[PDB]
Amino acid sequence: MEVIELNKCTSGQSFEVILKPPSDPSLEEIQKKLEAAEERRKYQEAELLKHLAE
Amino acid sequence: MYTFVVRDENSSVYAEVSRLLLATGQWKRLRKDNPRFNLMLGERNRLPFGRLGHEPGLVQLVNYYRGADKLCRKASLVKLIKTSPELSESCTWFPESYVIYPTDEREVFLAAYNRRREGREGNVWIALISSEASELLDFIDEQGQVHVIQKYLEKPLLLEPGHRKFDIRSWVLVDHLYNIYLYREGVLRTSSEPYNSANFQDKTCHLTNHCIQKNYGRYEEGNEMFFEEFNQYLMDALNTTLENSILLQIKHIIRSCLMCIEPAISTKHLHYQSFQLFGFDFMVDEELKVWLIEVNGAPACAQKLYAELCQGIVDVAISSVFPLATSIFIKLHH
Amino acid sequence: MRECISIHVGQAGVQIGNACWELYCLEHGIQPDGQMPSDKTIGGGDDSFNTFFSETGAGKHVPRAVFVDLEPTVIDEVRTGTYRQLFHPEQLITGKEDAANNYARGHYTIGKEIIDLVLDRIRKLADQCTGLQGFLVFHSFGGGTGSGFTSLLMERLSVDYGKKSKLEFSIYPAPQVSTAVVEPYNSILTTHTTLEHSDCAFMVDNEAIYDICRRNLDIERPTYTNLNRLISQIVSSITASLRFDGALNVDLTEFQTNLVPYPRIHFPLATYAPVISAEKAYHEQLSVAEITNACFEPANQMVKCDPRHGKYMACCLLYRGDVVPKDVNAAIATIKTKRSIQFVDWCPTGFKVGINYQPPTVVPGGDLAKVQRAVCMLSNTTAIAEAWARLDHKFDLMYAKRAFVHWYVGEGMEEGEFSEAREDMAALEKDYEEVGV
Amino acid sequence: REIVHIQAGQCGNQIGAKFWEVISDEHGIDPTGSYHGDSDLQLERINVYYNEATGNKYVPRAILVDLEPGTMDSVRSGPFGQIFRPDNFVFGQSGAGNNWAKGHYTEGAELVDSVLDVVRKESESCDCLQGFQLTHSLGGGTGSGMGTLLISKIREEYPDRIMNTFSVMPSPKVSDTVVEPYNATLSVHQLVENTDETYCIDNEALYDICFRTLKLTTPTYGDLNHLVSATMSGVTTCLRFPGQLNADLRKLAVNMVPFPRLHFFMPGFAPLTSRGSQQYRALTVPELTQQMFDSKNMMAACDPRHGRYLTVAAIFRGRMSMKEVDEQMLNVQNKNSSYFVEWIPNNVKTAVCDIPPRGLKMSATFIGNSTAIQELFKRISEQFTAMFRRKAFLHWYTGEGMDEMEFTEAESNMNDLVSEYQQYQDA
Ligand SMILES: Nc1nc2c(ncn2[C@@H]2O[C@H](COP(=O)(O)OP(=O)(O)OP(=O)(O)O)[C@@H](O)[C@H]2O)c(=O)[nH]1
Ligand SMILES: Nc1ncnc2c1ncn2[C@@H]1O[C@H](COP(=O)(O)OP(=O)(O)CP(=O)(O)O)[C@@H](O)[C@H]1O
Ligand SMILES: Nc1nc2c(ncn2[C@@H]2O[C@H](COP(=O)(O)OP(=O)(O)O)[C@@H](O)[C@H]2O)c(=O)[nH]1
Ligand SMILES: COc1ccc(C=C2c3ccccc3C(=O)c3ccccc32)cc1O
Ligand SMILES: [Ca+2]
Ligand SMILES: [Mg+2]
Ligand SMILES: [Mg+2]
Repeated sequence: MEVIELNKCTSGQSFEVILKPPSDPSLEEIQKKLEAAEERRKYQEAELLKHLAE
Repeated sequence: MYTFVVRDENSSVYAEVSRLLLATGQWKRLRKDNPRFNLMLGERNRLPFGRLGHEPGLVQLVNYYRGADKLCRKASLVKLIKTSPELSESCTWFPESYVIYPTDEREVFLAAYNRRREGREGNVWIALISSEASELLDFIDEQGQVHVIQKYLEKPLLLEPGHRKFDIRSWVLVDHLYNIYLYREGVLRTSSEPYNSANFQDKTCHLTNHCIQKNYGRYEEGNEMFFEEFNQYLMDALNTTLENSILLQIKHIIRSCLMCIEPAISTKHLHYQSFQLFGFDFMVDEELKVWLIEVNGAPACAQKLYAELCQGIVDVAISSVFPLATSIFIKLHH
Repeated sequence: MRECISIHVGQAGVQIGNACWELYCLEHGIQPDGQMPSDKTIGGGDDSFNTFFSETGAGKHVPRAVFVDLEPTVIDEVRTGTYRQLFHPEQLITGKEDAANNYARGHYTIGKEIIDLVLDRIRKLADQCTGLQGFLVFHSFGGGTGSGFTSLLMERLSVDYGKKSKLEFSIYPAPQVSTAVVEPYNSILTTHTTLEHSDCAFMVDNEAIYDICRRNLDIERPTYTNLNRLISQIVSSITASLRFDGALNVDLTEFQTNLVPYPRIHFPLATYAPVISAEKAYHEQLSVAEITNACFEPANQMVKCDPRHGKYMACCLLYRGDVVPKDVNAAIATIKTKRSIQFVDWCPTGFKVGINYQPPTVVPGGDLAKVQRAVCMLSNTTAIAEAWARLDHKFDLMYAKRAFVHWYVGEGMEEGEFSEAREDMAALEKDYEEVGV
Repeated sequence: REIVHIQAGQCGNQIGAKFWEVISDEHGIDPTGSYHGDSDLQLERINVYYNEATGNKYVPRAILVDLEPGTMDSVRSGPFGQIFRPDNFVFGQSGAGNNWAKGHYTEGAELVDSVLDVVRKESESCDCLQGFQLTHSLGGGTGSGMGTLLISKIREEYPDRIMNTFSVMPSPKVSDTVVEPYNATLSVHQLVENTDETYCIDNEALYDICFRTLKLTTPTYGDLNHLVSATMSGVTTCLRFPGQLNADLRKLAVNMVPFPRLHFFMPGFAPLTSRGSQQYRALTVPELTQQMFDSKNMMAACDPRHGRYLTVAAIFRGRMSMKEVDEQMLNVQNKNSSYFVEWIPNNVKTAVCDIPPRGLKMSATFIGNSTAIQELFKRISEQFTAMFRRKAFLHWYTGEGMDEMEFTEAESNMNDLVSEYQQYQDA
C-alpha cells in the first residue's frame, strides 16, 4: 500500500513498500591453533617411525 | 517394487495399511531410519518434512500434510476460523468460541457472556461444562495448558428410544492432488444414558466419547450406530433422509475447512508430496442443524470399517502415485 | 566510490568466479583483453563499475579478484583461458597437492603453508583501494579447500580487516553432483568456524540448481558449466547494485542492514525467475506479476524448502529489465492475498525493491534465453533451516560410528572439534526455531 | 601426480607385465615406447604412470623385483618387455622357495636396499609423487615376504605417500605349495598396517569364474590373468583418463575407507569374457549394472549378500547414456538398500569414461568395501590353523630365524580384522 523512499536515476529506480507495520580470535590464538595441530601431526609421525624402528 | 517405512507404531489405521501393502507383494517395508523410501507413514510429532523430497531417483510421499495441525488443534481451529475471511466471525456452523490463556481474548468472552445473562437465554459453555463463567476460568488456570471456551449446544437432537445424545464422525481423505474424498460410511458415537438438561455435573450423557461410555451396548453394538440405521430412523421418525437433513451440511463444512487452508499446505508443486486422513466430529441440534466440533489429524477407525477404509486409502492415495502391475468415496468437487 | 574484492577458493569457487566475471565483462562491455571503450576516463575513475574493476594507464580494466586453489589444475585453465589477459599472475595462486576432500587437511596442514602468501596477495589489492568495503568469498561446503582453507582465510581477514564486511557465496552439497562422501563433515566444520566471521552468506544448493537446469532448460545431465552460468546470473543480480547506479544495497553494509537483523541468522534465501531455454523455439514473454509470483514457488529457489512454514525477517526484490514500480506494487498486492507470507512480529511486513532498466545479459552460446524482465528475491526466512536439518542429520549418521574421522585426526585436528561444530549447529537450528514458530 | 609402480615375485611380475601391456594399448603406447593414437584423451593424464623422455618417448614408472631372474627374463623377452627401463630390473639369484621368511628376513633383506635405490631415483623425478602401487601374491615368498618388507621400508621413507596394492590371495583350487596359508596370513598382518588400499584378488574367485562362467575346463594362470589385467585397467581408469573426479589416490582412500584397517576392497568386472573369444553383442546399461553387482562377477570369492557395503565405487566405460547409468545405479541401491549401511549416506558413487577397454564397446568395473570380505580372511585363517595346530611345515620358517610366537601374533591380528568387519555388519 504505502510506497516510500522512491529514488530514481537513469539506470533505474528503487523504493520500499510496506503492507503492514510490526507488532573474534586474535592472530596469536590462530597461530596457536595451527601450531598445536602441527605438533599432534609430528607426534603421530614420531610414533610411527618409532614403531617402524622396533 | 516400491518401498515404505513405518514411524508410528500406535497407528491402528496404518498398521492395517502397512499390512495391506506387504500383502500385494509389490511393497517392501524398510527400517525406520532408511532414507531410500517411496512412502512414509510418519510419526505424529516432529515429523521431519524437511528431509523429504531430497532423495535423487525417488518419488517420495508422506501420509501427513505439513501445517494441517492448524486445523486439527482446538486453539488453532478457533483462531483459523476467526481470522480467515473464508470462514469469518459470522460462521454459522461453528459454535461461538474464544481463546483463553491461564494466568488472549478473555475480556472479549465476558462481553458475550453478559448478553446471554442480560438476555435470559441459554448460557452454558464448555472447556468441563458450566453455566458460570467464574467456575470455568478457575478451572483453566488450575490445569496449566491453554484451553478453549465454547458455547454448549443446550438443545441437541435426541435419538428415540432413549432420549440420547450423539455426535457424528466422518472420515475424509485428501490425496496429493488435493482431491477431497468423503468416506461414504460414517458412525454415530452415541450415549446410552438419557440426556439430562438440568445436571451438567454428570458428564456421562453430555460427553459421547467411546471410552467414557465404556448402559454400554444396550441399543446398538458398542454405542455405535452406522448410517443405514440412522438414515432409517430419520425417515421413520422425522420424514427425511441423512443426505438431505445433515450430509449436505457435513459436506459443506468439510469442503470449506479444507479449501481455506489449501494454499498453506498444498504440495502441488513441492519436491515431496502429501496425503492425509482426517476425522471430522459433527454435532446435530434438534432443528437438524449441523455444528462442527473439531478435526482429528490422527483419527482411528471403526472396527467394521477398518478393512474397507484402509483398502480405500491404498487405492486413491498411494497406488495413485505408485501404481501396481464402484468407489467408497464421495468426491467433494471444488 | 568504495571498492570490493572478490575471493574465489577451491574448484567450485574458481569455476563459479570465472562464470561471474565473464558475465560482468559482458554487462559492462569489457573485452577479454580488459579494454572498455565506453570508459572515457582513461587510467582511472570512481564510477560504480570501478567497485569491481581497477584500471591501468594502458586502459586495461582488471578484476579486483584473487583466485586460490591448493591444486593447479583448475586455475591453470584460467591462466590459459579466454580471459587470461584479464587477470595478472599475482591474482592466480596455486598449490601443489589439494586437501583431498578433507577439511582438516585444507585448514590445518596445507592451509598453514600458504595462508601468509594469500593474505599478501590480497593486501596488494587492498593497497590499490581508496576505501575498501570488504570481501565477497566464493567457495564450496564440500571441498577440502573450499571448506578448510576458506574458514582459515575468513578468520585472518577479520584480524587484518576488522572493520571490513565479508559476504559469502557458498555451494551447499548435493549427492547428484557430490565428489565426496564426507562433504557433510566439511560443511558443518566450515560453517561453525566461519559463522562469527561472515556478515551475510548466500547458499546455493546444487540440488536446486541441478533440477532447475533439468526442468526449465531441458538439460538431461547438467554440467558444472550449466550450473555455473545459471549461478552467475543469480550472483550478478545480487551484486548489480554494487556495480551500477542506484540507491538500494549500494554497499556491503546495507546487505546486513536490509537482510540480516540477527547476526547468526545471516543466510538469506534466493529465488530467481524466469529461467528459459535458449533453444526453446516459441516462448511467450512473462509479465511482472508472473515473475514476481514465481519468487514464491519452491521450484525456483536456490534451496529447496517451504517458506510457508516459516517466518520472514526481511525481503528484497531485485528486478532487471522492463519494470516499473506501479506494476510491482500491483503484483505484490495480488500475491499477498493468494500466498502465505508470515513476517516475524518485530519486523514490518514489506518489500525493498530495486530496479535496473538493463535486462539480464546472457552469455552467447549459453543455455539461457534473453528475457525482457527478470527478478531475484532475497528473503531471510527461517525455512532455509531445513537445509541445516538435512545436513546435520547426515552428519549424525556418520559421526555416531566415527566413520572417516581418522582422516581428520591424522591431519592434526582434534575429535572434539567435530562435537563442538555440531553443537554450534544444534544451537543454530534452535535459533531458527525460536524465530520461526 | 605421479605414481610409482612396483611388481614383486613371479605372480607380481606376470600380472604386472600384463597390466602395462593392456593400458599401454589404451594409451596408444607401443612396445617401442612411441605414441600412435588418435585422441588427446589418451595423453592428458599419461604422466601418472609414464615418464616422458626426449623425442616424446614414454617409459613406465615401473620397478620389477624378484629373488630369481626366471620370470623377469620372460618379461624382458615378452611382448612389451623392451618398454621397461632396464635399470629398473632388480633381481637376485637364490630365490625364496615360496617362503615368507626368506623374502622378508634373509634372502630379501639382502636385496631390498638395491630396490629402494631405484624407487628413490624414480621418486626424485616426480613433480609431485602421490603414492605407490604394488602387484604381488601373498602365497609365495618373494611377492609376499619381500613385497611387504618393501612396503614397510617405503612407509619409513615416504610416510606421507599413499600405498596401494593388488594382492593375489592363495587358494587350494589353484595352489603351488601347502604353506600358502602361512605366507598369506603373515602378509595380511603387514597389509593391514602399511597399506591405504588393497585390492583383494582371489585366485579361488578367478578360477571359479573361468570354470563356472567362462566354461574353461582347465584354466591356466594366463586365463586367470586375463581377468586381473581387465580388472586392473578398470580400477585405474579414473587415474589414467580425463573425467569428473581428478585422478588421485588419496581422494579414493578418504572416500572408500571409513576406518583405517578396513581397506580391503572387492573388485568386480562386467562383462566377463575369456581370451580370444570376441563378443559381438554389447551389453545394455541395466545388464552392466546387474552383472557388476553379481557375486559371479566378483574377483574376491565372497558372497556380498552375507555382508553389507560400507562404500562402493563404480566406473562405467564406453559411449552410453550417463542418465541411464544414474537411474540403474540408483535402482540397485533403492532395490537392495539393506545390503548398504545406513550410517554412511550416499556411499555409492559412479564415474563414466568415454574410452572403452579393448575388445568391448562398453564395460563396468566394481570396487566394493564390503564386510563380506571377512569370508576371505576366515577361509585363510581356517587353512592356517589346520596346519599350525600341529606346527606342520614350520621348520621351513624357524630355519630362517622365525619363532612360533610371530605366527601366533599374525593369526591373532587377522582374527581381529575379521571381528572388526563383523562389528559393522550388525551395526
Ligand atoms: N555449482 C558448482 N559446484 C561445484 C563445482 N565444482 C565443484 N563443486 C562442488 O564442490 C564440492 C566439492 O568441493 P570442490 O570445490 O570440488 O573441492 P575443493 O574446494 O577444490 O577442495 P579439494 O579439492 O578437496 O582440495 C562438490 O559437492 C561439488 O558438487 C562447480 O563448478 N559448480
Ligand atoms: N460445544 C459443545 N456443545 C455440545 N457438545 C459438545 C460441545 N463440545 C464438545 N461436545 C461434546 O464433546 C464431546 C467430547 O470432546 P471433543 O469433541 O473435544 O473430543 P476429543 O475427546 O477432544 C475429540 P475425539 O476423541 O473425537 O478425537 C464431543 O464429542 C461431544 O460429546
Ligand atoms: N593369478 C596368478 N597367480 C599366481 C601366478 N603365479 C603364481 N601365482 C600364485 O601366487 C602364489 C605363489 O607365489 P609366487 O608369485 O609364485 O611366489 P614368488 O615368486 O616367490 O613371489 C600361489 O598362491 C599362486 O597361486 C600367476 O601367474 N597368476
Ligand atoms: C563411496 O564414495 C566415493 C567413493 C569413491 C570416490 C572417488 C573415486 C576415485 C577418486 C579418484 C580417482 C579414482 C577414483 C575412481 O576410480 C572412482 C570410480 C567411481 C566412483 C568414484 C571413484 C568418491 C566417492 O564419493
Ligand atoms: Ca575509468
Ligand atoms: Mg579441488
Ligand atoms: Mg611360483
